[PDB]
Amino acid sequence: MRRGEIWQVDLDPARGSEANNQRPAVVVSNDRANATATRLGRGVITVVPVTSNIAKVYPFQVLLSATTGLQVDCKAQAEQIRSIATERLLRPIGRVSAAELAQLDEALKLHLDL
Amino acid sequence: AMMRRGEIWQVDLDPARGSEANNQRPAVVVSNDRANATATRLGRGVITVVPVTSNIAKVYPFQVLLSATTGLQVDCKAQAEQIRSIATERLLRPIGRVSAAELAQLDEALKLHLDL
RNA sequence: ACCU
Repeated sequence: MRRGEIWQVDLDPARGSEANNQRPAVVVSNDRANATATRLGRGVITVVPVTSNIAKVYPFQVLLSATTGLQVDCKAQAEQIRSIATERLLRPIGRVSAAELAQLDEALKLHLDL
Repeated sequence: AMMRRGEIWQVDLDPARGSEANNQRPAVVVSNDRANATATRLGRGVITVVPVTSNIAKVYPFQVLLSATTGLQVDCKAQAEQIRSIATERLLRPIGRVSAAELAQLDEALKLHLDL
């Protein structure tokens, strides 16, 4: 997996307002860590869960447009950031645009006070 | 009980799969204090933490050595690569607080891990 | 999904 790619991930079981079920997520961990996790068969990668509920788009969230990829308009929730074992990766879906990824970088900086 | 950035809490990470950090262990709050304040006020929602381990054999650039001289009983390292948002109900107990210097390091460790 |  690579940073910017959209993957179907298994987030269950989730507690409280943690994003649940099997849903798309954007890889945001750097590619050196991603490359290290793949071949070794261990380690974690970091992803940003995605939701179809787009009634509100907070500044720490990024609107993703449906393309081949996501079938409906969605928003990436940087506040839902989560490091997961690679075995949670189910399906490759596609990748966000460079514009969407650049926005996600800013959303992550904002959320993590970086 | 307000959780603040830089503070250390006993968090419940179970159940975990694969190489995911597990069990009930210390973690450093790294989400901004606006989100944090909102989370306590509403009694729900997610805040973001960085898990901590006592296995300090090697400290990677995306990891930060935390001195016991923290609330932590022994020397530990914060694993920015294990960062995850958690529901407030996973917050069990406040433990302590990292120094301003250690937190700055953690910010740098977060930037490196997340390519920011 | 829900909450922000």
